Amino acid sequence: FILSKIADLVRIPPDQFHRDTISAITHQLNNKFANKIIPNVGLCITIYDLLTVEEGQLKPGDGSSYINVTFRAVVFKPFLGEIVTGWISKCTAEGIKVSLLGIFDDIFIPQNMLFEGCYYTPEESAWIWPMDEETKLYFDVNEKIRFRIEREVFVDVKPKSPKERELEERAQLENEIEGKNEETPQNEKPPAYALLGSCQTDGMGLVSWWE
Amino acid sequence: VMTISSLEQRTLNPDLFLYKELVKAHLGERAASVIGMLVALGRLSVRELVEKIDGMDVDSVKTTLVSLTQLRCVKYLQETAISGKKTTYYYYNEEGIHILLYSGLIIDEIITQMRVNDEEEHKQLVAEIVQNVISLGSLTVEDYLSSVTSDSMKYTISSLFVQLCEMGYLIQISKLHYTPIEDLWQFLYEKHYKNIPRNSPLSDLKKRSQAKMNAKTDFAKIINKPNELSQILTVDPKTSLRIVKPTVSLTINLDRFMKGRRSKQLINLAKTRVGSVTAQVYKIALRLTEQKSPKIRDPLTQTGLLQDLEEAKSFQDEAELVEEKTPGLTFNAIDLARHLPAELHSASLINSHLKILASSNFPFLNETKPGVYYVPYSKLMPVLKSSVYEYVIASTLGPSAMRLSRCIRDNKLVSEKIINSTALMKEKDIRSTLASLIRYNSVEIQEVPRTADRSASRAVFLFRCKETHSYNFMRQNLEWNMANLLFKKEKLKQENSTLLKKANRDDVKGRENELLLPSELNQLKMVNERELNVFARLSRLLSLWEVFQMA
Amino acid sequence: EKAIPKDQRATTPYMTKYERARILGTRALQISMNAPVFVDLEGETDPLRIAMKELAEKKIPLVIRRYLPDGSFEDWSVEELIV
Amino acid sequence: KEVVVSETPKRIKGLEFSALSAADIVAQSEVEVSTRDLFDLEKDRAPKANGALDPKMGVSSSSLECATCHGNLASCHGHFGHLKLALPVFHIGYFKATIQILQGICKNCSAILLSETDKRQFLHELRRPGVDNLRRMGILKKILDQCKKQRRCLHCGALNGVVKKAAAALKIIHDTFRWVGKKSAPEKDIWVGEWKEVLAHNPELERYVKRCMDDLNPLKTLNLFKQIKSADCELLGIDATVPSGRPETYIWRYLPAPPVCIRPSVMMQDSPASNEDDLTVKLTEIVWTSSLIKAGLDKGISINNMMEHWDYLQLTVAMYINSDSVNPGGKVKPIRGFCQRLKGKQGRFRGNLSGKRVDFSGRTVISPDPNLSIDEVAVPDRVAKVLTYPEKVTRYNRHKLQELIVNGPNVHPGANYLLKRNEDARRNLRYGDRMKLAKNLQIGDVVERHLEDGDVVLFNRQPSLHRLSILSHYAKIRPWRTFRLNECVCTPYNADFDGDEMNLHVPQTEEARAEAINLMGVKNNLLTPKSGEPIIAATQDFITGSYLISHKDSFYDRATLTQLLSMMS
Amino acid sequence: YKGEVLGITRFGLSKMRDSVLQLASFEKTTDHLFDAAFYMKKDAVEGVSECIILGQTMSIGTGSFKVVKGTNISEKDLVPKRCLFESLS
Amino acid sequence: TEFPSIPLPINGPITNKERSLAVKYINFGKTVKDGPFYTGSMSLIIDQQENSKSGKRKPNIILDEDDTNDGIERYSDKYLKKRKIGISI
Amino acid sequence: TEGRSRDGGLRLGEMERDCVIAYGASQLLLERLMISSDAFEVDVCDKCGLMGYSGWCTTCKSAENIIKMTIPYAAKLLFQELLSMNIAPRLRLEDIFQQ
Amino acid sequence: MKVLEERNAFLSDYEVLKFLTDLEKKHLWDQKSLAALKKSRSKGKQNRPYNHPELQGITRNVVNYLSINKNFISKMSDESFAELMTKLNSFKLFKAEKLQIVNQLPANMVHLYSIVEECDARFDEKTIEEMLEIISGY
DNA sequence: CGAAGGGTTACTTCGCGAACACAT
DNA sequence: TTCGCGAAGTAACCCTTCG
Ligand SMILES: [Mg+2]
Ligand SMILES: [Zn+2]
Ligand SMILES: [Zn+2]
Ligand SMILES: [Zn+2]
Repeated sequence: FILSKIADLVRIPPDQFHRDTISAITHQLNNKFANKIIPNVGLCITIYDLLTVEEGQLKPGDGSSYINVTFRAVVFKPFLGEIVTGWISKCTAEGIKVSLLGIFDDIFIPQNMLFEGCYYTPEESAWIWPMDEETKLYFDVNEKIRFRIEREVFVDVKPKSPKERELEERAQLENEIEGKNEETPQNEKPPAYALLGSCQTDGMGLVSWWE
Repeated sequence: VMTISSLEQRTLNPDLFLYKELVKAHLGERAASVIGMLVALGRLSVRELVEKIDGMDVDSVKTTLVSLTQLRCVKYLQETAISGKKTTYYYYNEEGIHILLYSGLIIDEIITQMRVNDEEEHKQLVAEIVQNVISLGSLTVEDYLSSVTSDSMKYTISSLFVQLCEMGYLIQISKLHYTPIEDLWQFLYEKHYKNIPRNSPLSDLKKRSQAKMNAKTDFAKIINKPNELSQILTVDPKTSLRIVKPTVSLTINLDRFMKGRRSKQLINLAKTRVGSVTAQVYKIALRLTEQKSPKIRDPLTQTGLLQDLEEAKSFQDEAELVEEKTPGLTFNAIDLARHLPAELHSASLINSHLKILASSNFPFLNETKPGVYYVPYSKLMPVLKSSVYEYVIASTLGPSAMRLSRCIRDNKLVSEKIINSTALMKEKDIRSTLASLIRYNSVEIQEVPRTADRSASRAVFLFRCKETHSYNFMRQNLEWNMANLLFKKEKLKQENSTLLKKANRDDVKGRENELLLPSELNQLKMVNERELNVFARLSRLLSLWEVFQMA
Repeated sequence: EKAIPKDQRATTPYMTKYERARILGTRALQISMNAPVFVDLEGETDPLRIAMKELAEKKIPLVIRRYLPDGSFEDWSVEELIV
Repeated sequence: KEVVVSETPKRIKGLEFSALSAADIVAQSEVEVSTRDLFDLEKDRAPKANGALDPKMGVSSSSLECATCHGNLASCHGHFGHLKLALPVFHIGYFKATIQILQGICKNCSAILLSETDKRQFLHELRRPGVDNLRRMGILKKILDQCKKQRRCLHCGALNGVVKKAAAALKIIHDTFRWVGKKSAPEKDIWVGEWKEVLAHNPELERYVKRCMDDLNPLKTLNLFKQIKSADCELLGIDATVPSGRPETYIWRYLPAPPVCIRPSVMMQDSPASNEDDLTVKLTEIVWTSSLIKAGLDKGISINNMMEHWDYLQLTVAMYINSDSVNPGGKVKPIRGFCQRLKGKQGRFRGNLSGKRVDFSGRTVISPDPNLSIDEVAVPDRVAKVLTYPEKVTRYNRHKLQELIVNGPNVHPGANYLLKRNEDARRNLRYGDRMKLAKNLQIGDVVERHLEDGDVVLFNRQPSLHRLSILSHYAKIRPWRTFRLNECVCTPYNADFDGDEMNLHVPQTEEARAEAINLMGVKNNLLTPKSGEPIIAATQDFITGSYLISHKDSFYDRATLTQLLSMMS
Repeated sequence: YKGEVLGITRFGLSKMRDSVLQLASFEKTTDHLFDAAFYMKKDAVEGVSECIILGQTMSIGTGSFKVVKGTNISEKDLVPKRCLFESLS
Repeated sequence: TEFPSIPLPINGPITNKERSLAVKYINFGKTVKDGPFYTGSMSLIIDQQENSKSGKRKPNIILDEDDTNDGIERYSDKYLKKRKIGISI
Repeated sequence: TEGRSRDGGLRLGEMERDCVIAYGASQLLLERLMISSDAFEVDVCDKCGLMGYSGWCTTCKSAENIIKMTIPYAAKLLFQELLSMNIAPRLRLEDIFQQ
Repeated sequence: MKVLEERNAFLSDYEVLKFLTDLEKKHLWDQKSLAALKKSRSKGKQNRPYNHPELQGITRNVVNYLSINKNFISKMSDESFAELMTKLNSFKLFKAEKLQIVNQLPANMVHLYSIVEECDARFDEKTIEEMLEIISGY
């Protein structure tokens, strides 16, 4: 939850000239920053208000008011150290894969010792906690994980080439009635928000030894 | 799409491809964006410098040139106009950026120059002095000695200051060689016509005989002033020995080491010209005259911009005139320098074994012919090029390349019928190695024809040499290979920079003690293996590039 | 570079025929893209004839930006350009 | 996921001219040409694979999808291809300007022959703020005259003569023994010393073929243009901060091949296959010569035959552009490439960019009709069935374009096409359902209705001398199929109803339709600009009927007067 | 206005025109394009001959200006910053 | 590709001399990226070196050092281990 | 297409565009020469400006700064003729907005 | 796109809800959720706004995360927030731990040890009980 | 004072255009 | 099978200086 000052030009259609001026700009800014994330700034939610709105001018081929605004937006981006509550739904052979309650489901945490044990599902359990020598509590599903967050970088990805993006038509040919079509969906792109940390409280309401 | 073969910049520049690169190698892009920029359009002031490099304002193009000012990489021209202000008009320095490519071998065989006296402390102490001298552009003595904190070690360093000054490696850096030499003549020429505006019936003889020759005799004296001018050194109550003045700057003098490198090239020639015993006494009789009167390498200080009417015969005559009797020490005698204790069978060394170098000039070239020691370094340079140039083209294009390239030198404008009587090629090996060489220079053909539009083929295309093109073209090709090797080094150090910031900061003695996991430790001995090879190729390529730019 | 204040203006307060035909075109293009009209229409089609009635009634919400040869953007309003 | 994308509709300012470097030709290098290239119509029922034309340089048909742009003749843009050739060759357009570089520099050190004070004296005048193109030509001619009179060099020890052409073929034969003739040169001494050795072996050319100095072939000046400078080539006229301003990119070293969008196929006379372009035949011809000049290094054949092959190379690629050479009586020079398709009266600047053919038009014979208003042209009822205006639907169109869309393409107050809100395609009303399709009718449909009464429409007369040959005035739907209008507006067209036909263009957008009638209509252009006199006025049966009512004796009763005033208005 | 009495034809037009494609349509269309890339001409497009070749709006007549739509912004909605975070919380 | 040949390259850093020159090139390149070497940029810059730049910046040539420029970045090892303020790096 | 019996499409000569400039109507030249006859969208690059395909620079192979716009096809087919000989018409782009 | 500042003044959690409850009229709830098939009302014949499926789905899904601890989103007011902000500035606290305290409320002592780093080596023992009394009272 | 170099004006050769658009 | 001026290309000749 930080507050940016992103500036952007806004086109409003000639259909909606009957509404209020700042109500039509806010409708158009919500078509670009609702779920769409800014590269390496964070994840936007909504528009707070508008600032410094001047005369909207036209081009000779559209007839739309290309108005120019600047604004602040409620963008979710925590700083270098922030305690945040997560929820476990899927645990693979790698580390714990958690998320906020319906926000962004790619906040995965690798091994990062002070855990000492990493299994997939031996007795329908995610990991094993080798405590010494009491309170050997573990976690499987939907439990109050309170991980820290780090590493800040979130992104290095933008390729676009026609000999490989039209090779996706071959993956659509491989998307035929063959059931085990695990060629294209197993290699997805890493998004512009990739976040991880240290540990989660060991485990819910406890000491949380050195962050 | 196969961009591995360096096709990305084949028509780029040969001169920009090295200088901007060498500036980028020590500071970076903000310093390489001015020397690489002042080499692309000439001289330029500071006001007309900002809006073309596409960067920061005058607060950055001034700061990064100060880092080039205290490193001696640019040349400035302090002059005013008739109605304007005082402008700057910066230049670029050729040798002042050759120093960055050249410093390591400078110190590493100044060690071998200073090998004579003792063994252990002298090597380390010269490798501490001169390494800090060249890494700066101009430093004094009292500013260096404020970080020694000793009493006898400071005495040894103060002794080695004058021990390096007596050789010819440390002179007082003045403005008179920190100024551009192409306009220092004109400043000594416009006030010289202002000196004599006498109303008198004088023809154009005034503009060729009086002003030109008096400017010659007032210019050749004033360029020899930084050879030896800071010589008083008579401070008695401080030290009991010759002490260098503290408030006097010092530079590298840039020119005696040129002479030492070219003398090393001459000894490397003489190891193949004469036998194994004659070249040793030739070295000990040649490596003593480099410290007295330096004018051996240089294309002359004045000949750069007045050799246009008739003066080249006067340049050659003045060169061979002052070329003799100025190093005129003992030509063939004994000396207490070194005698190389060996069979150098002759178990007697006075006046009988030291006469073998008298039989070193009558055979194939060493060229000290006429009386005793006259003309030893004038009629080598048009053939010292031609001896090394043939050994490159023969070692590259094949042994039959020097058989064709040397025949045309004997008789220019040669036909193919009479070169078959001179060579021994079967039917078509005359023209096959010619077509394999015609893409290179020194093949350059001239055409005869007297026809309309090549009717009956007219017996055309007899071959010449034009040897003044191919030496410059070989110099361009070698210089491009130099800078391309340095860009291979730059791409190597740019590829893996994530494992370099930790390997030199806190990893010194424990690098083998499991600080890196055995999955990428072989990359640390791979980024140090062929990066060693780049500098080895650089070392063995400086010894071949610097022969094609003689006087 | 910036706009002249409305206290002093250099050009004519009149309406040149080149900004009468441009404002008739960029208003009729907005009626075709469903802009609300400001005049009582008598059930007519052809937005060339609607924007002509807008110019006849002087109820058009546009602003003409004149350009100087050096550029100072001289904002003139349409409701006070006499024609 | 789904990161923020935002695009600005930018303009197009400036057009920076340069030349393609050899590294930039091999950047746009989707194919690699000059291996065999006699393969473009091969044995297996003629596909193509790495020849003069490829399926990686586009599509020349409707089938046979391209391997880079997966499309066809209406989808593919075009792709270039480099053609590496040994023994480089002069550019035929960069052949007069090749001298102006090469005459102003030396020929041994290859430095510019110019004093260091005159360099600053020329750069102070050339780099002035506010230099016209005429001023730049004047300064670049002033430096050109000074570098033609200095007979020696500056820092090489070399003499320089005048540099000219060979006789008018594509050779540079110059001299250097022209300026000093008696105390000539040491170069004169070594020239006559290396000439006496020659004449003891071939005394055939002792006095006739003696006065001929040297050639300056592209194989040598490519190695001499590389030598020149880095900082003093801006005095020669070329900018030296973009890495394509070096003077060795003005010689052909790499050769770009055009796409197949440049070279189409050939129609009927199908006794051969789809016939090749002249550019195809010329491009597949220099591949054979470039492979013949390259394979002859390690093969044999002598220096005169290799020189004849290289002369055929330098004459064949110089006829690939502008065709300014004889053919060693086939056709009208038999070759067109890249300038003959750009020379005027059939070219691009003359016949495809300035003057081009435009749809939504039509021409028919004119005929007189005084009963129109003067701002009304009357088009027939069949031109209006095939002249169609895009009238998109918004709240005033909706009750009118719904009764009109059920009316049909055949009945005149109707429509032909209908573009939907999503713009998938354009539906025909001739084949569609046109009742269920007529009912929904969303508020962004671009249904295109026929031309009716009251529409702004241009009207042109083809010998357009002045600005009143093209006028626009309202339409009217009429019987028998001819254009017909008034006779007062007949003098600026210079029409006389002789059988002369005139063409008629319609506007399609609102922005141009609302200005075609406002400042270009008839009622505003009643004058002429050249004098200020009314140009549309009386005609032949206009003042001879106006004169016979007024000859002092035409006396009218009540009953004649009311009939005159009724037929008048 | 150029300075000398000059013509209108193919050498009298090249006195002022830095526009290349205007000169490459009048006469000698071949020689004007080869000479411009040799001299590295910038050719900022502003003439009406080079404006309909690249297909955009002219700077004469109708396109000598642009029209700007009003916004009707009051000085109480946007000029006071309606910020509920007046203190750093 | 295209296979020409160079005579010199192979089998030549096994000796100590070329390795000595190479390691000294590494040492010179490593030291030269430090600017002034702890005693410099103070003495000879006023002494007839670019008077228009040694007069306009008489205390402002001290921007390059290893006593303060390598000093300021070494203070921050202790201000972060005891105090934490949220500021971007 | 040209003439009769293939299909129609009539021609606006060079001596006709002289007349419409004298009226001063600039928005009729965009229609009667670009919109109606030949309008073709194209992918141009921002830096070292050339024309690409499908969002691909093909020379500065990054596909990052490609901003598409519409152009006459006779202007595009001119540029593929100019690049085919030697010369490189490079197009620079500025904003129609931000004044 | 030109980003002026990546942060202007990074914000707390409670006034996000106060900005959302004025934005809930834009994204109406079950008090008017029965108007999906009701009669004409609100002068539109449906009483409904536009969809925004990429914004209606998240404006409900954010506040579901803000009710995790104090179920069985805080129930304080603006003047209560001002009183708990005024008394919190009396201690020498960093801004990051101020934001982590005002984000989620610690009930026990060890969450205050997890938020406030090196509390034993920087603070006194009397401050911790006062902070627990101020925070855990509401 | 006679001869040699630099430079102005004068005689002779090439190429680029020759209008719009329809049916062949 | 044609007129229009503007590019090079080449010769007759006059000024200026050298020993
Ligand atoms: Mg007629
Ligand atoms: Zn394609
Ligand atoms: Zn030269
Ligand atoms: Zn590009």
